Amino acid sequence: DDSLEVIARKLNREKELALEQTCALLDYARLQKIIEVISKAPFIQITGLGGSALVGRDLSFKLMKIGYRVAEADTHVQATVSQALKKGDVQIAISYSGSKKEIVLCAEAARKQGATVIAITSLTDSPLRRLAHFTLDTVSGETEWRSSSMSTRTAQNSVTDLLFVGLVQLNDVESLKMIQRSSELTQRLK
Amino acid sequence: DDSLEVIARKLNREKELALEQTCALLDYARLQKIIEVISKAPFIQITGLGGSALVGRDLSFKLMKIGYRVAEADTHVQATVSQALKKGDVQIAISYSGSKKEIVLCAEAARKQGATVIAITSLTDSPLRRLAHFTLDTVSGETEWRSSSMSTRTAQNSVTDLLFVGLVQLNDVESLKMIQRSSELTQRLK
Amino acid sequence: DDSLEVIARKLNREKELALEQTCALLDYARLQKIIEVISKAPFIQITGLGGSALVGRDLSFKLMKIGYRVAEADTHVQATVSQALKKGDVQIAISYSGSKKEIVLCAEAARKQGATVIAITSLTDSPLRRLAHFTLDTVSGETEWRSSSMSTRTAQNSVTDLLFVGLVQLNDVESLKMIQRSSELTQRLK
Amino acid sequence: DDSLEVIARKLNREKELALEQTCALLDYARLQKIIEVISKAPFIQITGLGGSALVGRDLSFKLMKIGYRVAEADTHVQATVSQALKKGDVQIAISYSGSKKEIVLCAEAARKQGATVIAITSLTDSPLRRLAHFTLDTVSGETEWRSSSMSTRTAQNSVTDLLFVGLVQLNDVESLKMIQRSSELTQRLK
Ligand SMILES: CC(=O)N[C@@H]1[C@@H](O)[C@H](O)[C@@H](COP(=O)(O)O)O[C@H]1O
Ligand SMILES: CC(=O)N[C@@H]1[C@@H](O)[C@H](O)[C@@H](COP(=O)(O)O)O[C@H]1O
Ligand SMILES: CC(=O)N[C@@H]1[C@@H](O)[C@H](O)[C@@H](COP(=O)(O)O)O[C@H]1O
Ligand SMILES: CC(=O)N[C@@H]1[C@@H](O)[C@H](O)[C@@H](COP(=O)(O)O)O[C@H]1O
Repeated sequence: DDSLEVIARKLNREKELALEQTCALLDYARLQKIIEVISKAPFIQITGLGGSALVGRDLSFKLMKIGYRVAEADTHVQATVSQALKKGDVQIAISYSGSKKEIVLCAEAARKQGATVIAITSLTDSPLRRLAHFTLDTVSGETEWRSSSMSTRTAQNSVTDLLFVGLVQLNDVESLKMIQRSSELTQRLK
Repeated sequence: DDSLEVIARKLNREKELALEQTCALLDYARLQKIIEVISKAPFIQITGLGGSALVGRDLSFKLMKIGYRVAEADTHVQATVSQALKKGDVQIAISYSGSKKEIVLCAEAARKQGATVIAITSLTDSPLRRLAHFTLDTVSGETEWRSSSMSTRTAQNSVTDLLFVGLVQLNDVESLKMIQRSSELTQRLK
Repeated sequence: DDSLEVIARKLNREKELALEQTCALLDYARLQKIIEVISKAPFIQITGLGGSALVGRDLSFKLMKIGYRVAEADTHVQATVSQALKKGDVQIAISYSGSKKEIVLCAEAARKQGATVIAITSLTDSPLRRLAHFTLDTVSGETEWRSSSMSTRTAQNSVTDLLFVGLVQLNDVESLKMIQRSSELTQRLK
Repeated sequence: DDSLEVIARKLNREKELALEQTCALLDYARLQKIIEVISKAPFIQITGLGGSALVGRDLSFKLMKIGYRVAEADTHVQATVSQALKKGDVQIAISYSGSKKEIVLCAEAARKQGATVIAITSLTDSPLRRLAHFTLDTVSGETEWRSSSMSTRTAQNSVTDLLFVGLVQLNDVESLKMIQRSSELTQRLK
């Protein structure tokens, strides 16, 4: 039986397991240090391709709203941003495989300029994991072929979402003020 | 206690409940009809803003890969696409509130041209729900303020992901061929 | 003297010469045939990177408004679209160098699927020019280093703009109706 | 006669006149002050919709390459960035009409936060011109209906291109270093 109800139930379980297996790997002490490193960044570049780029943009929209300076989709433009990073800036490199040439190149360029590279990647030995100062692991679990990318994205978002909440915690008043101003402005477009 | 471990556990539960409550509302017979309507569309426009736009782009990348003609982010460009739709085309309008003026306007324009409007929206009585030919419900559950948008996105993706798998089912051989050709091409960029 | 007034005068002359030298190469009989090929395309993909991608998006917004089905920035997504093109579809490949691996790969994939490839590229012997069924030449002229990309873009837009006007000519009534509907809709967002 | 050769000749003249009439309005002393204000900005947001957004992105890619921190297309995201600007940051608001509600709202929000607003807009009395600290004028000239948007874009790019060259002048060594690093990186993707 391959009914839509069976598919929905199986996919929700696949996503639950990706959330569980990804969370199980977290080093929470080290995650807090990563959050503080991001909070001090004068500029943050989030890199990625495909679904990983969308995960990165989803985080970027929230970071922008709460006041971070965040760099877009074009891989060659991304390379130009990476070479312009400076000491204290942060690159968040989102790549499940950790082996996309464009993302590896941007991580190499950012590190060479003295920026801090934080990789969000699968639990595998990749060029990106070898370049990053810190790596946060994303595990999709054993997925069915039709839903591999969706469960991967679920795992990736579980990490970026936690980064966002941790950043809100460090600057709660300003975050609340900026959320309120943002809501007031967009409500004027109704 | 507001430790990162507590936050992660609570957020994963919030997401599990959003998946559960969204799936519980599905009419699976009607979902199959919606999937078949999409499968016959000569052109599909996916509309949305903010996080809903990212959910839509995530679905769009997968639909493009398996051969669908899919329309981008600019709300005024979206309006120009909506007025150019024709009978048989489909608009998938993704808006949790269902009350963003730009999205409502695009749905009105698409319907006027004879296109089919499928809304993906919260369980509320909105202008978008009143304009759509079919509505699929997305329920975030009762969320904490720091994670409301993330659990909403989880619920939205649960619906779009099911649409994707249902579309693969209807054209499995061609979908597999296109996935293979796509993988071969992108591997050449390694 | 490197005053802003001198810079502005020199840049305007550089752009005038790029328009002139690009127009001088046009084969107008062959351009009309290219326009008719585009007008018959059930689906059009416009590929490019960097500034060439922006030139392509500028054309795409206008084509969408007048009713064409047009495919975005992600180079790996572009590859997935190219492999899904069919006989009768058109790829407009915009690349000044004609040697960006991603664009060459997409042109190869489109041609393999039977689609028609129209290259918009510099007057040089490139892999893209060798793959295209038709090539339209864009000449920047001899540019100063600070403005090379701007004069290149001016030349590229001179070709795409002519394609747009030629397409309006072939379907003038429908184009006017769609422009009016588009204007009416966007004015409602004022 | 409405041949493609006649169209091309007329469009090139229309563009030449837009460059001429836009340049004729420049106050070069005030332009130099605007360039210096931009050069000191810790963060620059470029706003716009439609073709104006593409003009802004074209400038943004160049500014990013030479080291500026630059904010994207979503109008509601743009609003969230505008409310997060600070004293010393710059908003470059590109809108020919100067009356798009989204752009006016972002300019109001940026000014309220103490940021400097530079408008690039038509020679008309608009809400945006009334909000901006500095306005640079873009004149399309008297255009034919089929090419109004293209000549407008030509005029807009003439202003942004001059801003870019002026910024290169103020930091020539660093600009050259960053151009070289950028070229070396992207050549590795060949
Ligand atoms: C046809 C294909 O496989 N496209 C893939 C796409 O699915 C994938 O999301 C993207 C990014 O991958 P990553 O997370 O860096 O490992 O890389 C593209 O190449
Ligand atoms: C500052 C704010 O509230 N921005 C919101 C953004 O969070 C939200 O994702 C976007 C779309 O909303 P919808 O799903 O259509 O109800 O609408 C914007 O206005
Ligand atoms: C640092 C650099 O050179 N970036 C370039 C960018 O300027 C250029 O617009 C883009 C596309 O080039 P093309 O028109 O295909 O020859 O390719 C990037 O690599
Ligand atoms: C159907 C239509 O008119 N779309 C327009 C588009 O052509 C235009 O580029 C965009 C921005 O205008 P602006 O430069 O701010 O005056 O505003 C949209 O509404």
